[PDB]
Amino acid sequence: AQVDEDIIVSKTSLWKEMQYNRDIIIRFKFGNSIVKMGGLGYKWSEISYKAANYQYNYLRDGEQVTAHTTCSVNGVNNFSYNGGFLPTDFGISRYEVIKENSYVYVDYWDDSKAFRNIVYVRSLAANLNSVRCTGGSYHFSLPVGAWPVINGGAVSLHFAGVTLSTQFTDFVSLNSLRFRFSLTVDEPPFSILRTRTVNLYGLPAANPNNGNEYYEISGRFSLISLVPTNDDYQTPIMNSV
Amino acid sequence: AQVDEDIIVSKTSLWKEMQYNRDIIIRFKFGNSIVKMGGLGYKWSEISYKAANYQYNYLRDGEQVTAHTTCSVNGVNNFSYNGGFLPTDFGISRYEVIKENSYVYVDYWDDSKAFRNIVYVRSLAANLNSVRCTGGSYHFSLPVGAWPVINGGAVSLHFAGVTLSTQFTDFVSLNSLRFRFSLTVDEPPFSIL
Amino acid sequence: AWPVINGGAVSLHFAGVTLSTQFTDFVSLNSLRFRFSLTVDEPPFSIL
Amino acid sequence: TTVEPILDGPYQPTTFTPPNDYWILINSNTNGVVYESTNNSDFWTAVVAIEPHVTPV
Amino acid sequence: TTVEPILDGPYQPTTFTPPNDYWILINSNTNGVVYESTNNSDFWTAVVAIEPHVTPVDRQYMIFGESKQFNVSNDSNKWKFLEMFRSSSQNEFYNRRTLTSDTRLVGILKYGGRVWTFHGETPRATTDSSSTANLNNISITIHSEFYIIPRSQESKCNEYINNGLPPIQN
Amino acid sequence: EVQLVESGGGPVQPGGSLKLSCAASGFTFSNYEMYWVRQAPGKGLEWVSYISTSPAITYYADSVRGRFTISRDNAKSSLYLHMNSLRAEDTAVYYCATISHQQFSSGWNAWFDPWGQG
Amino acid sequence: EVQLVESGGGPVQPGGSLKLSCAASGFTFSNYEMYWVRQAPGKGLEWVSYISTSPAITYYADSVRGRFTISRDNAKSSLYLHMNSLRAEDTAVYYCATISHQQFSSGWNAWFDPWGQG
Repeated sequence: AQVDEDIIVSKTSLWKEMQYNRDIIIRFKFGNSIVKMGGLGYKWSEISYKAANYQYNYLRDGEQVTAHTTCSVNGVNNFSYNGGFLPTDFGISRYEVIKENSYVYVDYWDDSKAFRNIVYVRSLAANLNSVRCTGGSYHFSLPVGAWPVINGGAVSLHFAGVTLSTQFTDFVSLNSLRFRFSLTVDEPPFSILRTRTVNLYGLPAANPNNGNEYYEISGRFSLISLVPTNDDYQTPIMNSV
Repeated sequence: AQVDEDIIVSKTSLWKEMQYNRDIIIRFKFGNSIVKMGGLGYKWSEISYKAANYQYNYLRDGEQVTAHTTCSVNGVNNFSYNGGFLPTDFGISRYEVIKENSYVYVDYWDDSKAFRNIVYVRSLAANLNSVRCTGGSYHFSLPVGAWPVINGGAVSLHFAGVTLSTQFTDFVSLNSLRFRFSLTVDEPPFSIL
Repeated sequence: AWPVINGGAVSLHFAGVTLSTQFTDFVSLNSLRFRFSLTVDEPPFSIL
Repeated sequence: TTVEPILDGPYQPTTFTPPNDYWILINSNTNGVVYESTNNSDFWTAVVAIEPHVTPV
Repeated sequence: TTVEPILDGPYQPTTFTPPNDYWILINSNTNGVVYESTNNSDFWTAVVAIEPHVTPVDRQYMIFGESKQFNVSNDSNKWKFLEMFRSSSQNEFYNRRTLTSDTRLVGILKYGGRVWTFHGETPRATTDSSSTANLNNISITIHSEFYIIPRSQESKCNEYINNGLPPIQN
Repeated sequence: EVQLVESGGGPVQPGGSLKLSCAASGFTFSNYEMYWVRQAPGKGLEWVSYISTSPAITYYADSVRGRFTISRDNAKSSLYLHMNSLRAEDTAVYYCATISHQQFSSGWNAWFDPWGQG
Repeated sequence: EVQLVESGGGPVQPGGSLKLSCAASGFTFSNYEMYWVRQAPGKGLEWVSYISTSPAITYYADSVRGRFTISRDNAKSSLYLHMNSLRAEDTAVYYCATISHQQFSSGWNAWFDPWGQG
């Protein structure tokens, strides 16, 4: 048919809109990919952020909470450096950094009641503690000359929003909750040593973990989902001991 | 506080689940960003896709439907070609392309009731026509030597899925419906001349 | 998410014996039939 | 996903010591000498490219 | 979003004809000749960079292919850049002065039918100008490494000459 | 591909006048020079005019002084010749072109075969 | 920064035996060579050892023949010298080092000052 059409697939029902006000500890570790370039081994084609997954668990009013998250970046600036054009010369065709323009995303999920009830939502607000992300050092393994080394990089995460992605594949739902954080740079500036670009504000992808297992953030988690729960009616007349 | 806590903001209410099965005409135009490189004018630092917005309307059983969409790409391959290293030499530090690996997204929305009723959802399915996207020709304005010209390029869009993104900021929800299309390449192959 | 049936209980209280027979495969076994009454109990059956 | 370049680049006529396990291929632009190698101790070598149909000179 | 590189890159010692409205800055790697400009018609100029504290000597340089001689000297502790000038094929090698510095940098440019070049002593250095007909059709050739800058930013071109090659912190 | 287009041909009264046009498409034509050459039987092609990045400087050949005149438009990307009142030797095919010699490296051919049909 | 660490020093009986070590940290130490030099009063520093990308090729100085011996451990990135039974002129500070000459272009100082403390 080529025509407008609506059918009812059921009749009315009953739903409440309950409020779940829990608290949350999201911990996540960045991911970086470094790749060579066909040659003597002085041109690095890519050093860029990459999707990094990580699982963990913790305690929250006793009930052990297992959590599984994956972090990535968006709006990433892409800088490039060319210390020289010879085969012997050193170069980075593209290295990723994060600035005020950039956002950082962390998908998170949990098998608790409050998170499992996030299928329908009227409003989802939350406040988080801002934290500092610092960049470690990376020795550019170079088969001649003095190794360049990258250093520094410091930013701060501020809360920007929460999102619910929902993929559909033949009536079944594959959902994912995501936290979007805005960035605000901070001293000390990062710099690739023995190189032109020095005293730049940002955070490169070379060594974002800084030797830390994870970057942690705490906060409160307010959910206003629409439960299917009854109101003790719609239940047979001999509903009793 | 470090403790659980619940309340109820409002008592129960009725909800019907219903099927809306309309036909849709999504149209969109890609976006390309081109930028020089500091130099004589022979090196192009970036020629990459960019988010392209576009608004229009059409007819659907008479009811004029106004539609507003923005297209973008993800999983884009990036080729770095270096013709020559001299200042005079022509170069493209990075040009984007789409392949079997890549996906192309198109965010779409509409103000008709059929779309306004998409806040909650229990299911969503759709089927779209397969279409071919062809590439134009670009004259690299080069201030010496023969102008290199790019040509060709052809892909086909197959349906991959739909998604609903829902940003939250203080009681008001910013929603967006996004169609994901998979790519299957097709002749003629593109070639920078 | 995995649905979970749980709970529900009754209590069998005896009320009256009669004659009966099991139609067992090999033979028909004459037998006693015990008719127990019922009594719903505390754990509220749910479809969690 | 980043793709390798099809060739490693037309680099420039410089002097250096290329490490092992690497073919160095050279295309000639002018006449005469194309390249020379040497350890400067017990091995010196050079080449010259010449256009076809040139007399003994 | 992509950012520009901090400088346009150490290109390689080539021969070509840079278009106008572009500073060409050069740093020296060897001794002696750094670069030469000409038009092969009525203008032939070259430079030689000499280490500080050198005696007056008639040195021999592979200039213009055919190796030619000329005098060079320096007393100051800063490097010296002696230009050699000629306006005809039959002419004396007018040894013209000069540019001195410790940055180890030199700089040329084309504008308005006039070739401009850095001159003097850092930090006091400046630019001077030379005139020539059909100047647009000149050629340059280099022997050490060199960058390119657009004309619009003399404010940092001269600062590069004062102290170029922004710090390489170890 | 690169395209040169031209126009202005036909019979010409000696002592007369007309205009010749040669526009170019596929290249920059600001960093190039442009000339003209008349081709005929075995006298052979020869140089006529010279324009190179407008220094307010040009040159003319022997049999073209005054009665030729040249114009180079970067905007329209063309050469415009105004022609008047010359000897009958001008019966010929006129060609516009420029050979470019700047050291392009390997990896891409910036090279023309720079000749309009005339 | 780049660092050289070394060990094995002190008083030694002539005719005795010990093991000297010089490990390196901050650079590749596979495409470089390595030397040893005894430094002492005004006779001046002298060449001792030579290993250069291990071609099964080595060289020794006059006074060190036999009773010195060398090893180039790429696994630990070090030079391991076994020392025995030589003249009392060996009283000195032993130094490990390598100077590299490959034409790195401008834009970044790939240069060492390549001397461990000894």
